[PDB]
Amino acid sequence: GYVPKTSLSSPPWPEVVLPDPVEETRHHAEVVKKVNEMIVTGQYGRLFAVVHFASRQWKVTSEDLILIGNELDLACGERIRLEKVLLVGADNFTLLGKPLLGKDLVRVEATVIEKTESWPRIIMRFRKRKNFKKKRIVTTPQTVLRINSIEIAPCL
Amino acid sequence: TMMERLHLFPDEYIPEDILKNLVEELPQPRKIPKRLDEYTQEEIDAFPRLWTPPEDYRL
Amino acid sequence: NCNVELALTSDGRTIVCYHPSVDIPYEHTKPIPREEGPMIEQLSKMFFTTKHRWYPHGRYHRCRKNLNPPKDR
Amino acid sequence: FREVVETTIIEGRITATPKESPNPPNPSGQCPICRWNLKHKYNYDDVLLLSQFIRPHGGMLPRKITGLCQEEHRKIEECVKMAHRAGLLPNHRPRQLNRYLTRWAPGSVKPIYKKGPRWNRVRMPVGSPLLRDNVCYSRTPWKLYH
Amino acid sequence: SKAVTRHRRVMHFQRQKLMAVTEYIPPKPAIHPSCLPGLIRLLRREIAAVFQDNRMIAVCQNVALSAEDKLLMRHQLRKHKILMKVFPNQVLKPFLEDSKYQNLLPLFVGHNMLLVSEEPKVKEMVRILRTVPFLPLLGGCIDDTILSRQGFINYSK
RNA sequence: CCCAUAGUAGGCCUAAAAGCAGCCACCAAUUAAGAAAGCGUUCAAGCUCAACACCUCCCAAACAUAUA
RNA sequence: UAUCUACUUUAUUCCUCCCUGUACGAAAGGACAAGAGAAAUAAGGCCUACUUCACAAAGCGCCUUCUAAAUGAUAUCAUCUCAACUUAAUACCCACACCCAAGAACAGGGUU
Ligand SMILES: [Zn+2]
Repeated sequence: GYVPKTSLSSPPWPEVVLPDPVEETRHHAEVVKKVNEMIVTGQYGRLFAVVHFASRQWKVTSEDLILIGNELDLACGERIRLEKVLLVGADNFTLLGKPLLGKDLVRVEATVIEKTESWPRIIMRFRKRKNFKKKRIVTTPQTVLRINSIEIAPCL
Repeated sequence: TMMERLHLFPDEYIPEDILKNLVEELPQPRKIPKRLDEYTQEEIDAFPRLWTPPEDYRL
Repeated sequence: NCNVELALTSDGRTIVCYHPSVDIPYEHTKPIPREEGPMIEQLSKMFFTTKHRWYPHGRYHRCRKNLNPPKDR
Repeated sequence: FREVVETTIIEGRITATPKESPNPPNPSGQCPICRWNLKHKYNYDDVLLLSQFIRPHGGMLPRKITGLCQEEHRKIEECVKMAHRAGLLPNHRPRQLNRYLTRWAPGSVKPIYKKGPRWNRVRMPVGSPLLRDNVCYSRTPWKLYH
Repeated sequence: SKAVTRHRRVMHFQRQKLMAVTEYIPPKPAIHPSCLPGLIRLLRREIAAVFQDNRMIAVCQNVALSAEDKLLMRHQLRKHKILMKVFPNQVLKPFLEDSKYQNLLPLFVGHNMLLVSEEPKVKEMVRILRTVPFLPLLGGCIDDTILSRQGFINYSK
């Protein structure tokens, strides 16, 4: 049970003790309460939000633009509530979900700017001495969204 | 160019025009071992001495 | 540098992290104090780059360089 | 121990012989190493043990005196070599390139003038295979050959 | 390449992976086991009959004589009824402890020569042991009383 | 590491070949040294073993300590 | 009839004498090292002589060339120790035009 102070006796990594969950959940409760006061009193500037739209996550803030490589099945100019927010932070605090934030807590709202297609892209196949040469020209449809607002609710 | 960014000096002596630019002293990767000389009294006293030498041995 | 405050919420679905900025203390601060080959050599030694960066390029490379590149932000 | 004092009168005098420390945490062993839970818990670093188990001129005591088992007597032998050549024992002299973990004597190692191909490369031995059975606090094991 | 070759043939890599995976793993012990915790009866009878044979015993230091020298000393000791006896001391210590020889225990170690007899003629062994300048007459015991060397001189005189 | 007497220079044939050129017995003394295990001599003499008594120019660079 | 790569100024040996026919060995035999010579080759130069020869280039000519001892443990003797120790490159080079010992061109040196 006892090993004296020796090079391979103690671990090289520094010893750390995790606090027992009683005062830790007290600390968690006061931190969540105080962040809730910062939300309800407007102690945030502008907010950023990692948002899982079509198949990929975007670091979305207000007032900005996103390009999406598919038809969205919407005419231009309609607004959108992007569900699947999965991180929302400000200058002083963040709120990240497991794996998502609730729909009562974050409202991220976007507008459909434009419905274009991509530039003509080249798909060319070539195997040598086998006379193998094929060429295809693709243009993938795209929609550009204007994120309008990322507002937050004091429900914690 | 990366190799020309780096400056090597063989001794403790560094020119003054480079000592005015440093910011962080990186930690040495290897844990330096220490000899009998750098042991204090409390360190060797805190270490328990392990065995019976025979009373009659010449060394 | 390490000082933030983490907290799982009550039902345990979101993680609330709190992180104010650490301001630099006043006591941790200082007061404000108040030919052609040799040219390439001097510029190389002054900017800690090789000599090869400083020789000019021909007209073909000077013409392909974009003069009004797309600017973001 | 005892000392042979000569001046011509020559005599042998016993002086200042230690004993066990007051408690071993795991008694009923055969060797002090097995008795202090140091079976696989030392290195070339710790010259406390290695300072205990040696003569004042860098040599070791025989196993019949210290009572060590064969395995860790050989381990202490190699650790004496590794600690002497690393410069960790400066007061145990008979009467400059920095090293550590030197298995072989630095005076009798031939340079690898022709290291082989990728499948037959002549590696540089680092550390010792006697200390192979140490406690592994590293995620990846010791590389004894570099 | 045939399947039976003069040199060792290189295995297909999947087979070598089999020979590596299936390799014999010997059981590691939890604690290493090295760190875990008619002639003699004849000698007993013979030296026992010797012990209740003699009345006084003298002992010597005889390995320091030549073969011819041991032959001569055997010759001048043959005219007496005395017998000589050497035997290992690790069995002589049970003999000394068995014969309640408490004061003879720290006497019989190393190379020693026993001179069992029943009547005094140690005088001429003193005479012939001044003829060589070594081999002292070691201490003995007459009828459970320790004889020192000055006691040997007094007992001789 | 020690330690090495004696029946005997075992008989037979062999100039003699003695434990050691070869055949056969391989008994026996003190407490114990084999009629003999390797040098060694024409042969001997000497020496060791056991046992008695103490027991074309190499070729990534490198790194054994931080938790699969 | 050379297009592209690559490239075009990085001191030995023999013989003779001395040491010495010393040490060594016991006689026969017989040193090294260092030094002095006489040669030869190679490299680097040079024209005073000789020779081909003549405002100079040459050679047959000349000059210069600098692993080992104790001590010692593991294995208290011992042990050279994949035991610890201790001891036994300089130089060279570097700020128009006319003639040239400089040179294919360009360059380079001199022009008081
Ligand atoms: Zn043990």
